[PDB]
Amino acid sequence: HSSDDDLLLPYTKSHGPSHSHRYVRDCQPVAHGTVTHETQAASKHSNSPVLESNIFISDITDDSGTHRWVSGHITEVHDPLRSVSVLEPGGPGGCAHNHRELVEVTAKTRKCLVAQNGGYFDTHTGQCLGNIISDGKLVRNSGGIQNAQFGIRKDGTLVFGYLSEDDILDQENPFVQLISGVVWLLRKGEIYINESIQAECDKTQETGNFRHFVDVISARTAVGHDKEGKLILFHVDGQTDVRGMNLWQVAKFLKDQNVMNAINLDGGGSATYVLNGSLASYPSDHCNPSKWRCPRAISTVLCIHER
Amino acid sequence: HSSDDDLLLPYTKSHGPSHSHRYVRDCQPVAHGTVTHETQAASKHSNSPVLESNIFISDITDDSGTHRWVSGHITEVHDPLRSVSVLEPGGPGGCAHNHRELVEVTAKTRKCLVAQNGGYFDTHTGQCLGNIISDGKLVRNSGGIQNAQFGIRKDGTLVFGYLSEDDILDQENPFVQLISGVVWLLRKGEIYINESIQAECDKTQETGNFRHFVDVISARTAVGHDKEGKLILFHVDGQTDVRGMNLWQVAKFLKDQNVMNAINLDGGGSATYVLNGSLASYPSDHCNPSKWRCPRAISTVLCIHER
Ligand SMILES: *[C@@H]1O[C@H](CO[C@@H]2O[C@@H](C)[C@@H](O)[C@@H](O)[C@@H]2O)[C@@H](O[C@@H]2O[C@H](CO)[C@@H](O[C@@H]3O[C@H](CO[C@H]4O[C@H](CO)[C@@H](O)[C@H](O)[C@@H]4O)[C@@H](O)[C@H](O[C@H]4O[C@H](CO)[C@@H](O)[C@H](O)[C@@H]4O)[C@@H]3O)[C@H](O)[C@H]2NC(C)=O)[C@H](O)[C@H]1NC(C)=O
Ligand SMILES: *[C@@H]1O[C@H](CO)[C@@H](O)[C@H](O)[C@H]1NC(C)=O
Ligand SMILES: *[C@@H]1O[C@H](CO)[C@@H](O)[C@H](O)[C@H]1NC(C)=O
Ligand SMILES: *[C@@H]1O[C@H](CO)[C@@H](O)[C@H](O)[C@H]1NC(C)=O
Repeated sequence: HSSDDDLLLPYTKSHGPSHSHRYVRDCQPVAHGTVTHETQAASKHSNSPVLESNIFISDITDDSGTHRWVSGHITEVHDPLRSVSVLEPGGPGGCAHNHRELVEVTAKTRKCLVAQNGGYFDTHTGQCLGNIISDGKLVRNSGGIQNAQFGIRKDGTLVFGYLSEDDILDQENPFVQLISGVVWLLRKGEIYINESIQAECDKTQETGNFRHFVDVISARTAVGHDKEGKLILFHVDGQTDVRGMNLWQVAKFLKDQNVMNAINLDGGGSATYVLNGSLASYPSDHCNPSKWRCPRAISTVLCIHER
Repeated sequence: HSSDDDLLLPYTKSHGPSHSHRYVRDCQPVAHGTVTHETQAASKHSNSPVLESNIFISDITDDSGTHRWVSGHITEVHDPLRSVSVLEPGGPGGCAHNHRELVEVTAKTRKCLVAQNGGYFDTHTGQCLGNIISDGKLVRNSGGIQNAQFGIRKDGTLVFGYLSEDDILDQENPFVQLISGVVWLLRKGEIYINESIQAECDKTQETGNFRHFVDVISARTAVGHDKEGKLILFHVDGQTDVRGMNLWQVAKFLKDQNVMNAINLDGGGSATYVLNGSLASYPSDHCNPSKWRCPRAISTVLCIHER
């Protein structure tokens, strides 16, 4: 569909770090003890609408003193357990076929009110990446790859952070939704990017390219939660090294929206915001072969649907 | 609905100029003869889709040498006669009730594939402005107010330019759609703003405010056609004196898109692009009372619907 020309790649070769969850615990800062994740009971506002979606057009400043206009959406979800779903591309079984699909197409399979692009994927093979649990079904076990995680448990517990392979296979209170990103933006209402860089990039990888992935501006998406337990979906349009935000700016932006924990999902040309099946953002990838903009065929999708 | 705080008003009092169509004809350049409008047989591609919608994100330069990013939509219509409709706000009878309504609401009354804000209106009273013909019904006769016009005739003829009161009341080949804007951007593939300034503003209006309305950057919408007879719908997001384009920039942009004739419709906080009933642009008005952005309650709507 698109030319795939706005690539925002955190890893030059193999996705994710090579070291184990135990290593993440050992390098993690003393302030957090030995637990490498955060939990929050999801809100249960059964008397509210499913969601509230807001458009922002904001003036962002960076350490250079430079000002930039940015535009995007913040989406608040009032009953995450009953309305949030991780979808495979195109429908159930998509990841098994290395299928890539537009967000709007995947979104129409479940009548999503708001849908955004989800996790990372191989742009050459279409292979899905990270851990994936869709509507209680386990879709992909990364094998303990230490990337920022977001999941919902059967009892409504929201989960953010780093999870071991055994964490996601637990049957006592099983995950019903699970998706992986890259970089833990906020932990306990504080910026956590430096810690993420140490945990999600290892000695055998070039930390420079990864730090550049963190520092460069581009289109970005993120998911988090607030003090009330509502789920926060973040999206900002951009183009790598031209428009949008870097992760430091996203973290500060969300921190000033009372977001307590959030992880960064796929961005660049993948960032998409679909409103009721209709593309409602400006993607960065050029079309094949025009200079028009085209949304990218991506992998998993974050869907917010009727309860 | 919105705070209505991004106002882009061409006239300080009343609306339109006071001089007659005869006066406009006499000032027109000899290169165009004595006819003050352009015609084009609408395309009849019954074997094509209804429309094609494209997103642009373009680098615009102004006489200051400064570069700015702009984003919006170009929409091509393949059977304008059977798929394009001028709608009253909220539905038939709206203009008589000084009703204002969101584009998405008015658009859902006719299952519009693409809908944009249409003509100008009084922001205090809700009064509709200009000539208005909706689905063959005459809605409002301005009385010969000389503003840029766009209309479709019963036999498919697309009409752009300045029309006398008798022109629109003709029954030989009656207008089935008609709407009024402000400023004729392109005539015969050439920029026509200078001529429009002479025709659509006279001494009884604040000429300063009008020239500022032309020169300032803001959100803008426009409608035009190409040699193939397709209808071209233009929209660019912005905010008066901060983001977007001025009419000089809109005109050049369309001229480089093989547009042959085009007029400027309502802009600023009114500029809206609704895709299949879903808001698919970033409006400029702030919400009441948050700092989020809200679409504006407007008057007439340009609707592209099933054949
Ligand atoms: C349509 O009308 C245009 C004028 O309309 C008004 O201005 C606009 C911007 C609105 O405000 C509108 O509401 C007004 O009614 C008219 O624009 C003019 O077009 C001519 C071309 O024929 C341009 O000529 C060049 O002028 C510059 C000077 O401009 C600079 O300095 C002045 C200082 O007074 C500033 O006001 C301007 O903003 C600029 O900063 C000359 O430097 C230039 O000559 C030099 O360059 C050429 C080649 O590069 C050489 O050959 C020369 O020897 C010189 O080296 C041109 O003479 C003029 O700038 C422009 N005016 C404005 C304000 O932009 C337009 O031409 C009309 N269209 C038609 C088809 O007639
Ligand atoms: C993160 O580390 C970088 C230098 O490596 C620098 O911005 C600062 O020391 C740290 N900032 C935060 C917010 O942790
Ligand atoms: C979503 O789109 C469908 C078809 O485009 C429409 O019928 C439905 O009303 C929309 N949903 C909402 C909540 O407006
Ligand atoms: C628009 O809605 C119609 C339903 O009438 C649907 O058939 C079509 O696929 C939709 N197109 C887009 C781009 O959403």
